[PDB]
Amino acid sequence: GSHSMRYFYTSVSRPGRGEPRFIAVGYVDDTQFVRFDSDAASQRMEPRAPWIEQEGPEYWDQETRNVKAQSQTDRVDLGTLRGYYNQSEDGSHTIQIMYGCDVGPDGRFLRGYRQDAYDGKDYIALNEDLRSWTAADMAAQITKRKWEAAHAAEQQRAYLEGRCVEWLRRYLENGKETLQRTDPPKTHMTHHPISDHEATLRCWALGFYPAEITLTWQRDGEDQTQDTELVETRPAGDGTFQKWAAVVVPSGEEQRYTCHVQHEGLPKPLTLRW
Amino acid sequence: MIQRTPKIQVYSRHPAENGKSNFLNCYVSGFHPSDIEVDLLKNGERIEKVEHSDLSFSKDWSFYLLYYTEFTPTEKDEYACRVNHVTLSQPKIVKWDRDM
Amino acid sequence: GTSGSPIINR
Ligand SMILES: [K+]
Repeated sequence: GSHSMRYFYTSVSRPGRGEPRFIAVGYVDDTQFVRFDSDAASQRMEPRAPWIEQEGPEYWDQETRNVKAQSQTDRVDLGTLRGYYNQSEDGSHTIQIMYGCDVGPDGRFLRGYRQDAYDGKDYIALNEDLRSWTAADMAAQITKRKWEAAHAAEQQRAYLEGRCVEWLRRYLENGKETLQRTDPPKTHMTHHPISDHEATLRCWALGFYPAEITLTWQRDGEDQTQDTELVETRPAGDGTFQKWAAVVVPSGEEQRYTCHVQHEGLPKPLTLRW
Repeated sequence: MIQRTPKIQVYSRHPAENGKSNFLNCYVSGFHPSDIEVDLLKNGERIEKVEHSDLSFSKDWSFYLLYYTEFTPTEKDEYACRVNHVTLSQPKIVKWDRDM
Repeated sequence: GTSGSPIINR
């Protein structure tokens, strides 16, 4: 179906503790494929998925160059930004960049992204048109004017509409068995009585891919959102995800409740009953 | 400045079965800044050789990490997770429950 | 693959 490639950069200034720490991570959908850490011994972009391991040294050379160039720009920008907000050398600060593109089932460009954040708060973002910028504050307005004069949006659009989608095509072909997979969830149910008249009914969804799942509780057919607890979709650590949904039910009425699991990897939605 | 408390989740890769080899996971998320101390505990003692995922973040710039170690669960042994951040006054300990 | 150029200062 529709796919996405995304990159997440983090630059953290460490005063007195040397130079800023730069961490870069690359994703194709919910699969982390590349990494870079300024603290690691390698000082190279490293593979984190089997399908990217087939890339030659010319790929790793270019990726390392790009990522180090941004780490160096962030090193200077950290200084510039503390002059903007008039902050001391004393404090530790954070620069975060998110960028990428979404493709349709045809493998053609849909939408592109580029957004920056200083100290967790939105700084500057490239608009949907990929031609204009949105500055979140007065400091960001200076960056906006600089980026407007330098025609930064044209260069970003050229990547997001161009090279970004072309890499995604290459990645989707080279990792078809992994990226185009639809792992269905391993469902099971647990019952734990809290009181003599109340009980917790918990429904599990394990080892599924992609991360997109829908867990819903129903009482005799009617939807149930009252007394329902949900956990954030968590990684299993093997490239699959986990999620559970619980409901507090009156003792003896456990058979009335049904859990409905909705996932891409399922031919039809599952119905679980205690 | 943006300061966000980490959300902690202690769990296993596969459903817990005594004597069988598994992975103890600790998923810290929703936090800001990135500077975090996450340790996995076996009966209050720090587990050595605990690996972690590469630092990544959410659409709202909140960081997330997965700390993991290979372990074999037993009825006797108590597993937990010690997490510390600037938002936490003292290390927060979340016990591992076989059904959470 | 990552973005090479621009990489312009803030
Ligand atoms: K603390």
